[PDB]
Amino acid sequence: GLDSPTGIDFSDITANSFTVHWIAPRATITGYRIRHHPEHFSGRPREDRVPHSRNSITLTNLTPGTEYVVSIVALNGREESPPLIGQQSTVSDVPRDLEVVAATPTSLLISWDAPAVTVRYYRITYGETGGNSPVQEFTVPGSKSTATISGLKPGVDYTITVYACRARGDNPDCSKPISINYRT
Ligand SMILES: [Ca+2]
Repeated sequence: GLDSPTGIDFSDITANSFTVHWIAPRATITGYRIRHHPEHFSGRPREDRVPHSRNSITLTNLTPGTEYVVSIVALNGREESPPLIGQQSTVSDVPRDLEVVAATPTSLLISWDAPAVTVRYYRITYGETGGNSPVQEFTVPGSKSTATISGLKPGVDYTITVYACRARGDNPDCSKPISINYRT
């Protein structure tokens, strides 16, 4: 059988990419086949054919906060090696630890922790839990991870959600949201 590559390693990890490295087998090879998929995904992995002279690839268009399974197979014409497998997560872009830090009868001060990415702005939404009531939205600058919500009703359950939004492409790229409930 054809010996596998060895020494899988990862570098330059971001929310949407990372670089994968490996060491060629002590064998004749004609190329590599690299596959990657989010863990537990039941469908087809993404695939790249890499030249035999190469020992790394940067994988892009990845989803934040996700562990990927990466498989590298050496090829020698018809033959394939068993795969060299590694698991690496991308950085999460989702805020953490959303909480109400203070309350008055009609206002809530909320606070959270920034994700480890460059946030352009946060979007805050809030509405009465279970109300036919309008959901309301506003933003805060990405440099600040607190907000004050005003104009609320006392004695009412509210759902409050925060998104971290980055501004890189055709649309802002906003994280999955984090939510809490709080009764004024
Ligand atoms: Ca896992």
